[PDB]
Amino acid sequence: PNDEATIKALDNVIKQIEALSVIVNRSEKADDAQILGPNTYKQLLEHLFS
Amino acid sequence: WTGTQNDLVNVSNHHMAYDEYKKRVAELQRQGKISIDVNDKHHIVRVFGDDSTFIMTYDEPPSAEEVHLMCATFV
Amino acid sequence: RIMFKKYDYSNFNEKLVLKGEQMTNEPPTLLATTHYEEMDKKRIDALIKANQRAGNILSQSSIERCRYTDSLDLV
Amino acid sequence: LDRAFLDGVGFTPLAEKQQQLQLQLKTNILTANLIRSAINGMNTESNLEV
Repeated sequence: PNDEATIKALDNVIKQIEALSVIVNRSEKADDAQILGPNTYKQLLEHLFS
Repeated sequence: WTGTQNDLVNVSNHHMAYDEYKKRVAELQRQGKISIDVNDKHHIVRVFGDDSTFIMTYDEPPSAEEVHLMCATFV
Repeated sequence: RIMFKKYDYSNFNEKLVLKGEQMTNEPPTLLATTHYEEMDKKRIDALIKANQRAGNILSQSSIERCRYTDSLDLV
Repeated sequence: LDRAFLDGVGFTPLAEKQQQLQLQLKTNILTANLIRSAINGMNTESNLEV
């Protein structure tokens, strides 16, 4: 039973390490970076009067 | 010598087809389609009599429609 | 999906060892997605040709049921 | 007074301790390591009194 309960921990410690090369090497790794885009200021509300 | 002849002929025209498929792929790359950075490194051809197979490896895996475009170009 | 160790395509003597599984929803990107209609029409014509000489086996049932074969899963 | 006030006890069950001992003491099974054998026969029926 201890072996049956530790094989899951071993499976985690091996797959979550050596199989992450599969996802890591997949294209579009994390997100866009180093590249910026156009934008504009956002108007507020004033409601002036005289 | 039937098997030897069949595998010699099958492995011969495969090289001549790959030679011109490379040209067509290079043409598509200079225009906007398959895109750059999709270049194979090792290609292996395996022949068993009449039947044959072709395996090409890549560093960055092309997206789904890229595979269709290149397979259509090769065929 | 069934996961294997990296295989070196170059050495013919290379062997494969199994390593684990992973569940994935991505359909296989084979061909015939471009020519789906060209094959659907072809098979439906073959079936109706068989049925016309046959004993009128309600072609509507055949056309409705043949589309069930590709709605399966590998589980 | 201690008996009346100390109602429960807090401890970790044996299974986790055996798993940790197995992981820390990476040894092949079927080698008759008495350190692992001795602990395998323990229990905590009597922990409140102790």
